[PDB]
Amino acid sequence: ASKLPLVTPHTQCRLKLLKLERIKDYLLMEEEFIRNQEQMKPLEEKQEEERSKVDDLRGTPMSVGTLEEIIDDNHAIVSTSVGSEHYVSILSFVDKDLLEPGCSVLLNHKVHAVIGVLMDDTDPLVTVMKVEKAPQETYADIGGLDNQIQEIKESVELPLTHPEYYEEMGIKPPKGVILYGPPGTGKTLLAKAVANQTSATFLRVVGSELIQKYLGDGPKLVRELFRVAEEHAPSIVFIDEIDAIGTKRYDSNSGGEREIQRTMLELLNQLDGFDSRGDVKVIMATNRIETLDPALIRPGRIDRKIEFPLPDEKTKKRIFQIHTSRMTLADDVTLDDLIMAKDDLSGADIKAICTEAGLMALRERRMKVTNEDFKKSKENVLYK
Amino acid sequence: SRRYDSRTTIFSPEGRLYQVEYAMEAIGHAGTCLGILANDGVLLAAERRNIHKLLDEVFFSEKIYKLNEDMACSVAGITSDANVLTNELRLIAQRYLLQYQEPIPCEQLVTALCDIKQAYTQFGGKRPFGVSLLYIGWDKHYGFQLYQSDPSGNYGGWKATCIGNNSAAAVSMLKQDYKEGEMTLKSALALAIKVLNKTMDVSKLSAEKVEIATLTRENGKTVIRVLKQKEVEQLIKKHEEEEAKAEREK
Ligand SMILES: Nc1ncnc2c1ncn2[C@@H]1O[C@H](COP(=O)(O)OP(=O)(O)OP(=O)(O)O)[C@@H](O)[C@H]1O
Ligand SMILES: [Mg+2]
Repeated sequence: ASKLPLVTPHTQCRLKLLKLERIKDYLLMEEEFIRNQEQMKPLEEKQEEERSKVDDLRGTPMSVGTLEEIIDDNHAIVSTSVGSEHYVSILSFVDKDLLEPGCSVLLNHKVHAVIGVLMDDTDPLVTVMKVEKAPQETYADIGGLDNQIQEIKESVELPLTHPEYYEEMGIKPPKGVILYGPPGTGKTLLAKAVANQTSATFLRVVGSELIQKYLGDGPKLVRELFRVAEEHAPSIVFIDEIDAIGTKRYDSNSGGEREIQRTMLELLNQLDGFDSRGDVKVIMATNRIETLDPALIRPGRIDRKIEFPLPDEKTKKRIFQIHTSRMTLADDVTLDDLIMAKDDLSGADIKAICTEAGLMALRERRMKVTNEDFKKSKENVLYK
Repeated sequence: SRRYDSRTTIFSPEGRLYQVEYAMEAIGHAGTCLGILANDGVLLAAERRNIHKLLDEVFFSEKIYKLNEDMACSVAGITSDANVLTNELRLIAQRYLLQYQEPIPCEQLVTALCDIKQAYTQFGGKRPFGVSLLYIGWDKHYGFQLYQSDPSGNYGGWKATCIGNNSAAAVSMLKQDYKEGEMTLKSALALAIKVLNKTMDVSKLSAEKVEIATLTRENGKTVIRVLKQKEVEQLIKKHEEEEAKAEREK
């Protein structure tokens, strides 16, 4: 376990041979070094003798406790599960480093003395807000954008994969990335390919669900959220639809906008706090970019501002080609009549038409998709 | 005092402004109108909104307004707003006629109105009009003409246009059924009865629920005739016959 971190010749050399031969002699020295201790000091088994001596110290009714202070000379005040706290002492098999206020520990039944500490059963919300797997396909699924994708790899992926380029430059990566445009323009869709691509611990949160009914529960949820993001790894925090904190008012919130405000203040701390931040990236996305506070949008808090335009028609045919790739297209159709049907159709619109047309074929048990499928299909999708 | 000022004139930080877009938002509701021509004559079809059983049903029209002796308009939007606009451009035609002793080119009339409508959008701190309208008329220069106003203050030359509640859905079939110069003023009639049949969510095509105006050129007349409700329903059932065989043969 972490015996020798050096690998640097990386060849067939007498260097890499003599490494092990040295460490060979040291590990044999450890073997026959400890071998004499039981040869001339049997006196025990030492594999379970001292171990069950510890387990003969500690009783089987192991009560579960929680720290609240520390006095260094192995005694402290520890809170009971009832609440009536004590002033017990602490053992020598307690390996006194994992002791923080509020931690779960192991106590005696009788004198309630601090026997051991307890590993904490994670947290329900960490898994809830924690994204497990890659959602879907890569960046090749998107099509048409091809410029800001270089922007997203630029601020996000390239800092991860090539931390040589910033160092030869004498520079750090940009901090904050924001995404804005018309709705249905693939804003979340790009983040799915990011969540495909990355190996970092990924988090995703809607801007709508920040708001609470309890006072300060929002900002508390923020503080523990950034706690979770920082405590894990090179992490990617995504926020969708952050305008919804400013647009809609809900009567579940006891406070009005002057609690929403305080929520945005605590978040505004967590972007640009004086504390050492660490390796957490921030991707934001919405459609109403003009509405929120520009104080969150200052450089220092967000560096990169990324608009998503409406698709041009030669990109539209590409998006049709993507959403018609694996499907049994009957050759009755022409996609170019389908392009100019709406002047300002989204990429959600194309897939809506395609999938709904597949629903129309599955009404008639068919396998291929004909022209009138699209004819009545856009009647269903667009006009209502 | 300036606290009470609403600034109905300035731009948005995205460059546009919101007030006339609220107006053109409102013009999508409360009315259904269309016009069509390809030949001698031009037709207007307007769907009547108030269909309560206790109406005296007078004044010869609802959204149809004879402007000159050879041109007329069908209106859409807020009626009370429109009434000032109607007689407003009406004596502008009359001051043209007084000025030159001649009827007016329909297009240059429309421009002159759209200046005035454009002015409130431009300054004055003034609530504009949520009113858009069509234009039928005849001249010596181009004969039968068709134009379309916008509450923004710009206009458009067309031949056949609906500004209904389902206006683009109508337009989708309008560019699915037409012919340039050949849709005579019965073929465009039966086409139109299909169009209002389509965007009419109320089916069965109540003849009293619609209004249709005609503008033909008779030699020194330019006959503008709103046809009575004795001949709507024969065109209605005339559509109903061909739709039954037309469906049935498929
Ligand atoms: N350029 C595109 N190519 C392929 N599919 C697209 C494109 N744009 C949008 N889509 C389809 O539209 C759907 C909606 O994507 P997404 O939700 O990312 O857009 P959005 O702008 O984030 O939507 P919203 O504004 O509702 O958050 C996606 O599942 C995607 O398949
Ligand atoms: Mg989305």
